[PDB]
Amino acid sequence: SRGQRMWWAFLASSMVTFFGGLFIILLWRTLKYLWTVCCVGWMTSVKDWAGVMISAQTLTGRVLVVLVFALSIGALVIYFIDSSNPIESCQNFYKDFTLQIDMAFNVFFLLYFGLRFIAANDKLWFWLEVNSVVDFFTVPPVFVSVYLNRSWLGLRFLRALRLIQFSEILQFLNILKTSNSIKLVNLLSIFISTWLTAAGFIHLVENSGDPWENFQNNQALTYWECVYLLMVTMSTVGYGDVYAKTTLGRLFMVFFILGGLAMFASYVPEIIELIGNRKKYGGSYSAVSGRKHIVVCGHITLESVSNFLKDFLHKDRDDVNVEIVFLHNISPNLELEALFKRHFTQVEFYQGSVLNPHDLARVKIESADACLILANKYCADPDAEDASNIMRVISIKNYHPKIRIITQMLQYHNKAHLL
Amino acid sequence: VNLLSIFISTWLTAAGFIHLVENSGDPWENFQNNQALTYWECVYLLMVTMSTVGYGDVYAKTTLGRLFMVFFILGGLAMFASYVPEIIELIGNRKKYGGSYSAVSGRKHIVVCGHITLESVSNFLKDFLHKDRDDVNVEIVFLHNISPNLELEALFKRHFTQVEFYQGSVLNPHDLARVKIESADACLILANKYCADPDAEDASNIMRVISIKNYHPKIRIITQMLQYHNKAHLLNIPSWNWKEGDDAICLAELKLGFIAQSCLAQGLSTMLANLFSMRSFIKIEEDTWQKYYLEGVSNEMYTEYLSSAFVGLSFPTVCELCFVKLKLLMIAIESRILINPGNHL
Amino acid sequence: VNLLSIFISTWLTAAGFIHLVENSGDPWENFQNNQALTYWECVYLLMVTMSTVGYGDVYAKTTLGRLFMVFFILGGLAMFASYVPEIIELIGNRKKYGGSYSAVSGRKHIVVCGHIT
Amino acid sequence: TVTALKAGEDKSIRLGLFLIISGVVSLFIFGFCWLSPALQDLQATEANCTVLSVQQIGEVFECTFTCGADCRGTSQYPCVQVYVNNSESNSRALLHSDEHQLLTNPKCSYIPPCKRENQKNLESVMNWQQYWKDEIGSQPFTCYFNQHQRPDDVLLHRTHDEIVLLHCFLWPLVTFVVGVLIVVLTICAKSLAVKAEAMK
Amino acid sequence: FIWTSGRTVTALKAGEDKSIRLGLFLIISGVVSLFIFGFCWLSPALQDLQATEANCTVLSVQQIGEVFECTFTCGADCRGTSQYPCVQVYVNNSESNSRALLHSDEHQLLTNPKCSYIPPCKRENQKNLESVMNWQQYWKDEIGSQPFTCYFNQHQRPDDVLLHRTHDEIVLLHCFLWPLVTFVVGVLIVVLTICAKSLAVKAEAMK
Ligand SMILES: CC(C)CCC[C@@H](C)[C@H]1CC[C@H]2[C@@H]3CC=C4C[C@@H](O)CC[C@]4(C)[C@H]3CC[C@]12C
Ligand SMILES: CC(C)CCC[C@@H](C)[C@H]1CC[C@H]2[C@@H]3CC=C4C[C@@H](O)CC[C@]4(C)[C@H]3CC[C@]12C
Ligand SMILES: [Ca+2]
Ligand SMILES: [K+]
Ligand SMILES: [K+]
Ligand SMILES: [K+]
Ligand SMILES: [Mg+2]
Ligand SMILES: [Mg+2]
Repeated sequence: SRGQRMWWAFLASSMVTFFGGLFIILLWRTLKYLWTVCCVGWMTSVKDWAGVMISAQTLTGRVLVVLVFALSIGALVIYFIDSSNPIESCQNFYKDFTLQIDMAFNVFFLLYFGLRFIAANDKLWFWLEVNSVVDFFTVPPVFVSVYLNRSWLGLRFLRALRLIQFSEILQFLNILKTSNSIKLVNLLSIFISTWLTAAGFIHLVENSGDPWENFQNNQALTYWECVYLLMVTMSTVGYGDVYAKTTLGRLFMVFFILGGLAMFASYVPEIIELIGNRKKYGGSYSAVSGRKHIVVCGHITLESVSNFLKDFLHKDRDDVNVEIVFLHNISPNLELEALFKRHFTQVEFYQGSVLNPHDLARVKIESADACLILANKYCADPDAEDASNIMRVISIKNYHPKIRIITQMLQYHNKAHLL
Repeated sequence: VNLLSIFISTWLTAAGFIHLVENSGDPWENFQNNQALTYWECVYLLMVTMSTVGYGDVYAKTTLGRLFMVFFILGGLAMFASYVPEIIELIGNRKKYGGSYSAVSGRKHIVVCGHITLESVSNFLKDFLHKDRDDVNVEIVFLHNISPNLELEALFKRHFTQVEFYQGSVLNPHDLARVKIESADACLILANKYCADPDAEDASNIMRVISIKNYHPKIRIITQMLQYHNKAHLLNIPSWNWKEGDDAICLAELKLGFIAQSCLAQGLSTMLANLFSMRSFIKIEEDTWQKYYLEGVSNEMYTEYLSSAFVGLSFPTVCELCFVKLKLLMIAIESRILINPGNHL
Repeated sequence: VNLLSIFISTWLTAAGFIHLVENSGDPWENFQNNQALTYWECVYLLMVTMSTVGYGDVYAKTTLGRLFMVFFILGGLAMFASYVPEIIELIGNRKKYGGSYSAVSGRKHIVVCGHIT
Repeated sequence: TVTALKAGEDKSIRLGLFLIISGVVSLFIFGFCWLSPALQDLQATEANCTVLSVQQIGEVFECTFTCGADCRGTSQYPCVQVYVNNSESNSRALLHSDEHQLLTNPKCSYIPPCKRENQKNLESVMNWQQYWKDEIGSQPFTCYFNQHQRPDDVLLHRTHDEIVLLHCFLWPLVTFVVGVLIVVLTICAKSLAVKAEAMK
Repeated sequence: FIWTSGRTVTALKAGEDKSIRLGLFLIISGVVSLFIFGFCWLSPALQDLQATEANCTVLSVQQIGEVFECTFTCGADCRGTSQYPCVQVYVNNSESNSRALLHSDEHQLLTNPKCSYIPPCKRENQKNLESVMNWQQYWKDEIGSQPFTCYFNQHQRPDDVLLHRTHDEIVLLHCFLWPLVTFVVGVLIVVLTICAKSLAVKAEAMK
């Protein structure tokens, strides 16, 4: 049944659902109060149960939000599959298995919207939440699709806005906890969601031309060609192999250039900064049979290490097979990393603290021949330096009583505390 | 409005000059090299140039036009790269924790303020929402002037149905009204124990209590105090009434008192501190000092009323009955606050 | 030397991957959509992309190639915009007032120091 | 006071104002987009018109057929030209049927529905021509003309339908009216709720 | 540039946790490349597998009396644009039972659907002429012969017919085999690494 269009019925079902509901809410606020001028409770137990389902508090609730995560990806994949097909067409509900799956997912999203609506404190705040708006623009038009036995690739692209709730779901599930990891998932979700949603709007607008131009100036771009176009625009590369040709499309690209450039230039440096900070001097020392080692700590600095290695590895000594292991809480600079590369077979460095028994275990203190503690001779306060080196020795002796310790002390009265 | 006006005005004016110059070609070329661009096509061209995207679907073809585009590239790029970040920075800073608390019938709430921090809130919620308590329907409302970081926002998401946070100041009566202090069951003021100056911290917490009592005289206040001499200033407030539950938990008094009582009986400071911490019975199978310690740690101190079948009985008999057959360690005290009274009174 | 090595290595390696992928087309397309780009033409393309100039005289035409260019745009722009300012900052800080005074016969000189303002 | 409902109600004002602004802005955007098309169509006169000569120029133009999914199919068809009387010029002018035809090839009076077979586009142009070839001296057409810009071209049809024009200006106005109702009902709720709260 | 430029513990734990990062990256890359090849092959696989297979017989043949141009290559940078005869062939099929144009392979249809064949293009017009004659004299005699087996598409190409498929199933199979192998290898790396971590602590306690 070609030669007839129905796009307005799909769009009207969303507009009438959102605004119609909103007015019911408001009219209810104007009638309840007006009646009083003219003329633990059971409800709360249902609201408590719904709130306890909406968060991952119970086994049931944690199964529900895992389905919300999985079906948000599934419903977006159904839109990617559909984006390759004509902008409006007929398809029988008993023949096309994708529309059956799209029904099962949207019935689940209706029930999840119902639980959210029940759990909410203020229904008007809830009705104007982004997650509620995405449901009015994506749930009703699927029920119209099945009723009319037809499809329109209308506002379907708004499904990509469900990815914004993934950081909330993973926080409910007790998976995200660390501040950097929550930031990272927030930035990735907002970046990917905005990009895929904006690519869907320009897709729709370029494939269905300017109404005044009698729709004659449309351009046959695929969805993936629109995703590529927006990346080439956000990054400011702007090849012009593909670009928006319609007036509505050029219009949208002006607002996307004002918002999306600032989004890319802010987010991409920060997502790259939250990744790949891999600690180079983690890991631990492995001892080898017949070869002893010593642990060196305290004032580890380029001049202190290079002076120490000149006296320790001197050729006037005998066959010194002793391996030297440095433990220091600050990462070495490029000069000190280069000094360690010049001693590749006899020096190892591990980042960590002498005050932590895990780091003392990583450096194998229980098998070290001795521990050496270097002092800052030129410190501003000898008492704070000596008190710090006293701390180091009580930490090393607490982890292993029998290790030999060699230490510099600045002031003689602090040496009496030591013994 | 200054940035928006200068940006839009410059863009539309510069689009008009390139429009005129491209539609009326180079005079030397006898005007033959003109290009039929609309005004909106010139507006689009300048946006694609300012942003540095530069598609080259449309570009200036005349020499006068290319000339102008060189000066527009020198001025307009710096204008876009300076103005667009700043116009976006002046918009959309929407305060997330404005708004106010709505109370519900039959459910009370408390207001928590002072030193609100991730460790302080997570320690407070572990003792307050413990399962060794009874059906605690009490909602917890935090009032703090600093926006919570991502970790503390995540801690509030884990308590979605029993904790609410509102940004504001305890010294502002509008913010006390937003948090519904006139209907709160109590207000709790947490102190910074590790502050650089105890007198400035205590003087700040004194300010908080005079503000809360000024807005509503009858609210119960519970507060930490660091130094004992600042606790004496506290009870000179006219509506502070420790006879009806205004509680100053003085850390110097209780600390040095715990230590003092440990001079009469060693380890008493340990069991007193364990009786107020909420803790379940941890089970350990290995014969260790820990298995017998953890059994003791499972206890807390609780208050209850007694009268049916215990009115007029002797205090020892009453202790024997509920220790021997109700299997609970009986009344250490109590009529008034009398510790272990004996056979009389 | 770290910044120069990582920059040059990444650029030449990424140019080699796009070379291979554009010269041997999309498998689904039965390899028919390949483009005859030389290796040096791929090196030039990646520099024009990293810098964000993006002339579009040459660009990736295959789907695998466009795919790779999306991930190269996400990684390589941040690499260029971070590394090129810093490599230029580590070079050419030549001390202008090093060197020394040369005295001339029959002409004396004085040295002035301390609070020079 | 302040009230709990203030946040939702002030957000409802921001939405109602955004819809008022978007209604007015989209009215200006469609205004400039339709300005040149609406003038270029509505400046054309409507006239009584009669055929006065017909011929093929003895030369062929090419159309492009599509198979569906990626075809070019460039194929020849006969160029037939038709001349017609009109009430303004009262003189020889070339009939082009629809505007699109004129824009794509103004030297011919018709373009056939392009097809994979030259024979089908030949007989289609013959089957079309044998109509206008006999309409010599018939009862008038009603037809469209543009003396200010196209003194030698004539059209059987309009350049756009008034329905798509009407919809482009209806929905901006509806958007503005919906925005005004949201602002009015929200301000009414805010200002009436405080009267009910004082009267309770 | 963009945006005005810049503004116990054990020793083996490091290698084993890196082995987990690799195994997870291969699981993710397996699933992601499965979706990428899924969308890339979706339109080709439907457009080929929707075509019917039919018994087919030649019913007319002719040259249209006009020539198209092909391009020969010498190897290394040649254009060689050269004319060849346009021969067209019409064939019976079981679905339409009516006149439709034979195009042999899909490529031919896509490059010139007005002719039934394109010769291997050559530097000599005479060789592409005699090649089309040598091809035509086969289908010219196959009138009323034993049926071909041939391919048709009633939903989209009701007047075009093919002798060959649009792709071979081997290249399709390889595009979906190696994503699955990548995923399986990633799972084995994760399992063997977790097995090594969790068994080494049992051996260390039992020593
Ligand atoms: C809550 C949602 C589902 C209701 C929103 C209102 C929607 C459903 C209304 C508004 C316009 C209506 C459509 C307009 C007219 C037609 C054409 C008719 O041949 C089939 C029904 C159909 C398609 C109507 C179905 C119901 C409809 C789509
Ligand atoms: C489903 C759509 C169409 C409307 C939803 C039902 C609306 C009209 C009714 C049903 C329940 C009502 C809500 C229930 C109670 C409250 C809490 C109060 O503090 C604000 C008003 C508010 C939020 C009511 C507003 C009107 C209301 C939301
Ligand atoms: Ca207990
Ligand atoms: K370009
Ligand atoms: K740029
Ligand atoms: K460019
Ligand atoms: Mg070693
Ligand atoms: Mg609450």
